[PDB]
Amino acid sequence: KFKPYTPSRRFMTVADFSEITKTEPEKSLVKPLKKTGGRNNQGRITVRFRGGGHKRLYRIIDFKRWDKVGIPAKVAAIEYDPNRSARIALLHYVDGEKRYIIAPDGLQVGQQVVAGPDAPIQVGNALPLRFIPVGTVVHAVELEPKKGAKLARAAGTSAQIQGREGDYVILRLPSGELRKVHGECYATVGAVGNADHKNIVLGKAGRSRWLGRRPHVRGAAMNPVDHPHGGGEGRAPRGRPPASPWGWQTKGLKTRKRRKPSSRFIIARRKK
Amino acid sequence: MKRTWQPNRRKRAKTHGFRARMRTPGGRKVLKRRRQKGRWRLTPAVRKR
RNA sequence: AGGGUGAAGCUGGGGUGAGACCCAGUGGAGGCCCGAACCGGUGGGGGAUGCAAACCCCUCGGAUGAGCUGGGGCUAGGAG
RNA sequence: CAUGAGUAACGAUAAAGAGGGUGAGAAUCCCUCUCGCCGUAAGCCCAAGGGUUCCUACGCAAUGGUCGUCAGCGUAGGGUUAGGCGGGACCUAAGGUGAAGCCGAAAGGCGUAGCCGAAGGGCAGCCGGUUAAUAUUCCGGCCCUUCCCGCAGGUGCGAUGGGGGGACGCUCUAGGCUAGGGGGACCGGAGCCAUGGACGAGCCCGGCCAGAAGCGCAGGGUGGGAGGUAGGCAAAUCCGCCUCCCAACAAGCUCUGCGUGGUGGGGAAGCCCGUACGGGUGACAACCCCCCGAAGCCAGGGAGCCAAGAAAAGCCUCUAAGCACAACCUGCGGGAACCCGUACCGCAAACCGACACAGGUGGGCGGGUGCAAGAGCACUCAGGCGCGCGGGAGAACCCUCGCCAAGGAACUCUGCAAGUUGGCCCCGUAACUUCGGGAGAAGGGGUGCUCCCUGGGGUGAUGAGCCCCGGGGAGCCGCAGUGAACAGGCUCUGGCGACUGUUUACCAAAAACACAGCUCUCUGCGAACUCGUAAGAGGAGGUAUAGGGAGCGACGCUUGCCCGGUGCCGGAAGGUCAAGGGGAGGGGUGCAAGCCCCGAACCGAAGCCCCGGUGAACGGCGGCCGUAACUAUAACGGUCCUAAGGUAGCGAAAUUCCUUGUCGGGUAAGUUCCGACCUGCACGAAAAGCGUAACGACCGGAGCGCUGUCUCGGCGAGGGACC
Ligand SMILES: NC[C@@H]1O[C@H](O[C@H]2[C@@H](O)[C@H](O[C@@H]3[C@@H](O)[C@H](N)C[C@H](N)[C@H]3O[C@H]3O[C@H](CN)[C@@H](O)[C@H](O)[C@H]3N)O[C@@H]2CO)[C@H](N)[C@@H](O)[C@@H]1O
Repeated sequence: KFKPYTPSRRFMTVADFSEITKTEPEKSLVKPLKKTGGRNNQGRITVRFRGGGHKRLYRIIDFKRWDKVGIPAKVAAIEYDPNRSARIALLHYVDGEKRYIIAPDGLQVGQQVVAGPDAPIQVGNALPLRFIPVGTVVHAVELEPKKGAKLARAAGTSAQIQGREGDYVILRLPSGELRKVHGECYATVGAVGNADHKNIVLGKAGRSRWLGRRPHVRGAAMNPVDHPHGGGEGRAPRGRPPASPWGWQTKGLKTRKRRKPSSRFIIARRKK
Repeated sequence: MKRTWQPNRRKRAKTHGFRARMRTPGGRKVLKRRRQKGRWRLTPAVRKR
């Protein structure tokens, strides 16, 4: 029920460089799931470019485990949703009920794993940080206990356990930074399920992108009647500005944001 | 040649009606205004069927 | 409406260790290719108080996709 | 109220001519007879929307673009009725409302819940007959629907709260049934040879449609238990988790074919009569046989592929609590069932454009012949017409369309146009290439119809039952054999751009913008922005492979020189200043304690200065002078200047004004383009630079082909012009 990434159509005219992926569980989801409105327009004013749609399923997923902190679960199997950067495992809880959950590193259908008060540090179970075997990996992870799985490292194979101090453990998050969460808080054990996805290649843009749902963006689009920047000519403007009365693209946003100093440091950057 | 007309028993009837006018304050207001300021009636009455 | 194209998988036959990979049959995917209904509307032509407050003709592009379309709705006018 | 004007014009070049009729008058009404155009629509059909009108009877002074005894016109009267069609008496999404709640100077903003709110859900009938007129609504035949009263048999019955459940892409697609095509000389029938012929498997007409369920084709939708039954999906045997047996092409329970009760219809002519709307009409039928079949139906299939496809009845399943003695499941009898709806127009003179405007406007085969296939083609079936002003000769000339020869672009800014050319089958097919392809390259050749020998996929084996090519052979007639209508002109080459596209409704088919894919860079989610007066939503039930700002824009090679100024990014040591904290001190009034000012030594926020950082960040990347045996530049030869001073490729280009630059090619000649050169008036990598196949209604340069296009064209047909 894993999934092929690479399959690429071939020379079926410019449908060139189209990357397929196929989870093998292929089953159509199950019983627990509604749908999302057609947002893009919202609070009934309209906003943010692109946006279009394309077919309609729509998710409900588990984001909180302490709610059975124990009932082993066995991979119902693999599958996913018209959302999320890295598929899911519909899991079965030994008590009858099941739940759509993450999809860490390639686990295995039928596999038993669970979590709570002491779970075996086997990628799959989840645990209050504290049970953090420092130097290990998780994601999903949530600071401010109860505030549900906060930091759903999307396909975000990224929760790197980095030491502890006080009632907070240190973590290396996607981004390339290190924050802190009080141990009692929690983490889904292990890592994500998708990345190659991230590399996926798609053919005739219009076709693909739109299918994605998203349409466009078109800067200093000539007639700068608005389009912040210049136009009514070839030449790329100067000032150094962006759409809807913008600050270019090299300035802050944070602030006192009591948030900030409160934890984390590394400051915002990487260097591949 | 989509000369924009082509009404809809529904749509038009719909969009506009006594109710509706009384709903929006502007609706109501204009209502009375016209109504007794100069007689007539109310197209939101104009309706058919 | 209709017609051609002819990938991937597979099945078998072919060559190493197995394998690559080949050939053949199957197949019959979106791009699509050809071309009506459908949707656009140059290229030339025909009206100037014209069938018409934007037309008729000969013609031409897409002709499963960011396609076309009836019904039901929300955003609106220094706002969309 | 005049004026061109009694000229321009009548709404489509889909033609009409006759006879009789009725009339005060009939090109322009009625019948009937010749005749053309639709037919895939000028068909019918549902729906929308119109809302009179529809009919029947009188009438025409207004109205139709004149007519007019015609009407959709005027006057009057009559005309659509349904437990089972539809919609509500039910369900719900988006979506509006909104008891709560959060929120505004006010008016309101936001809003769960419950509600309103759909040809999206769900639900019980069909066919034959009857009116001037409406119909599965009426009549009749046939088939049911729930709800109420009862009774008869049967049960833990008994919410709508838990659950299971109805529920769902797209592409495609096996198997199975009517629709629905089609030949039956196959049976019924009213007739015929007119004309050289044939009365002969001749023509012409028809040879069904509905039918409880009973039943026979297809399939169409799965598990029996038991127990554990640490979830339950709060409340309990119903689901789901674990386990041991039976888990059978299993019995299961939901549409077709026959049924057949059985009813009903049943058409040609034909000729009798009404204007017609019509009717008798032949027994009145014969109503059987064989062929082809779908995107329809069974069916929620079945495969494959992602971009991975809605919420309320029904079956159960327990409280409430009644039930359980009168609750539910189930037969028979009895009795009930209301509200709003049809007329007709309705791809269009009744719906939308102010007009009987040739514009537009949603789904239902779309009869037949032929064509390889087919709603395109040509002629037609039914069914629909004949556009509503007429007759007339027919000269100018615009229109529409036809033919040419001699030459075949010189016309011309442009081969604008138009002609060439085009239907399938076989021979065959270039530089280049992302080896997908450019190929319908390109260039040939073919087909018609006869008779003859020869193989095939159909259908109950398979034998008048059909579709595929056969294959080949001899031969037949035309200038001619996709014989008419559907139907590529072509090749070479260059700039741009990738290619699919959207737009510019009102010139600007097409670059621009898309874009896939590049890089910078922004944000830690109560992210960052976008609207908002808070409230709040949005964002994202997403959660830095993620969500934003951006210049570019497949891909290939490749992105170098400066951050001294500008913005932005980093550090407040220091200089620097608002309010403030503030007190030295001066001050007016104070007989006086006092009351009150001004007040400024010092501390004092970002910012600003200052110091680094900094281009896929604004934005820029030079000037001059000298030297290698001689005659020509090239190397630094040091200097003036600044932040350095433009690399790689590139060049007279969608940037060279001197320019029709100079050479070269093309050419009788060419400021045109292709190639060179390169002293680049004023290219350069990121608003990309050089290149780069495929693809353009791209724009430009060749050349073969063809053609009243050009040397003038010349006659010709159809329409106005003209009487
Ligand atoms: N290594 C240098 C190589 O040669 C050139 O260098 C250039 C550059 O460096 C240098 O530029 C310098 C700059 O001070 C400024 N532009 C003024 C100065 N006159 C100039 O120098 C010039 O004049 C010099 C004295 N009369 C001579 O050495 C020579 O003619 C020339 N270099 O001069 C060269 C030409 O402008 C190429 N540009 C480069 O690509 C290549 O690598």
